[PDB]
Amino acid sequence: YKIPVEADFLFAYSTVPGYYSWRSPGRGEWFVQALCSILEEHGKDLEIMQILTRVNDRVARHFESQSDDPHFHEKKQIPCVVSMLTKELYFSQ
Amino acid sequence: KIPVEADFLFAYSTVPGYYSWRSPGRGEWFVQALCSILEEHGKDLEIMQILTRVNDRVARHFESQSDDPHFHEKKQIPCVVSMLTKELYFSQ
Amino acid sequence: TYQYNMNFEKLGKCIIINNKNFDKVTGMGVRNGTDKDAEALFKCFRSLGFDVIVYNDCSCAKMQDLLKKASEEDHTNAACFACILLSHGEENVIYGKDGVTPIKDLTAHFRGDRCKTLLEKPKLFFIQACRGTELDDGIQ
Amino acid sequence: TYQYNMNFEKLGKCIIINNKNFDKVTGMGVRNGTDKDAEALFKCFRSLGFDVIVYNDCSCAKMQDLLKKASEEDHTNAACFACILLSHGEENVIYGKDGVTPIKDLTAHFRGDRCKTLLEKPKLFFIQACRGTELDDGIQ
Repeated sequence: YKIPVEADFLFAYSTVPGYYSWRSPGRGEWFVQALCSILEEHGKDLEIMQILTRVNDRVARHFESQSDDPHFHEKKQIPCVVSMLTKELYFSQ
Repeated sequence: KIPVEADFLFAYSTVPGYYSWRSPGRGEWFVQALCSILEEHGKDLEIMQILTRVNDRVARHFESQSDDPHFHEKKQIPCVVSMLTKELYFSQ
Repeated sequence: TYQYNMNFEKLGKCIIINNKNFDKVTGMGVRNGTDKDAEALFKCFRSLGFDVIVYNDCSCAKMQDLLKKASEEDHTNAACFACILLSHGEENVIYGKDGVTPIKDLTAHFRGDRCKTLLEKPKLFFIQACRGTELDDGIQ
Repeated sequence: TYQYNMNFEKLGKCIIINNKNFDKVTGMGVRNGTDKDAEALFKCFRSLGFDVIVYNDCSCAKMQDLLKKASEEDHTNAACFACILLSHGEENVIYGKDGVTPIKDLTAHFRGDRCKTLLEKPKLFFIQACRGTELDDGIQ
């Protein structure tokens, strides 16, 4: 009744491989803002993938970079969830 | 404006760096499990629930047999990479 | 609000690449059982509603061409797109019958900027392949 | 039956690594805003039930050591484990104050065979770092 040594990990990355990760001037990282905002609203009632999927959408939609350098102007980001989980994860009940 | 990399999902039969197994005579473990779950639940569970059940079925139900100790009694875990922005049900 | 819109004429296309036999040049053995896998997957995916097509023993150029072409179709009346790859693989690459091609190259055709009629729609890739030669010994 | 068992004396430990300042020889600048992020994350995760600990400006040896040590504690009465990394990064690696260490080497300490008291329990890693140079230009 063996378990794989790599099982039951989940990696929630702020951005996909090869890509930049953004922060809005003054405040902090886009992925963090979103994560905190969804966890505050739903961390105790949604499954971890629902939460992170909502985080994916929030980062994808709500945010877009501004900059006086055209090379960095109006860019976008998408986070990336890697799941090796074997069950659903709720933080409660 | 939408990110060009958004709304992809990759369901890999195994994690990076690892081998992927097939039982003698009856095809790949990940495929067996994926088909078995989709046939039972493909129309009532979200894609991540499905693939998570696939992860569990591969992790538990299967274990290799072999006369070479180096290949004997091994295990596998699949790996889901999601850039999805919504929940995906195959219906309605 | 939280789910992908499935109200489209078609669920979408599912391409299955079923690579069984490999050129001796590559050093890879026949993948027995893969026709049985492809058949079972064809049924499940058809059953979900995908317009499934199965391509067998594709070269690297064939695999790239298939996905490029699929990316160039009009998916306006499709909810989503799926591709299933059955083959030998190593990390980040998959075998055609004649060698290896990067998985990212096959998927890049569907990126937002390059396949506008799947914008905001799920693009699913199911990938059955080795990804290197580590063996999970398990525990307990 | 389909969810992870949460009936444990505690939710578990949440380690936060908040790297803001870097040795000049690394070529990396100060990460402004990261204190605000670490604070907000510490509150969310405390609110969920985690025992949160926040480390700040860690060297590479420190990050490895504290995760190794965490992995060697007794998690028998914890449901899960979480680690949140806030730092600069490049593909597959994360910065300490004095250089770069492979993400996989940090997480490996928690593998099944090496951290038995987290077997069958979720090991969560939230990773906020650059992962290369590319910019998504967007579309539509």
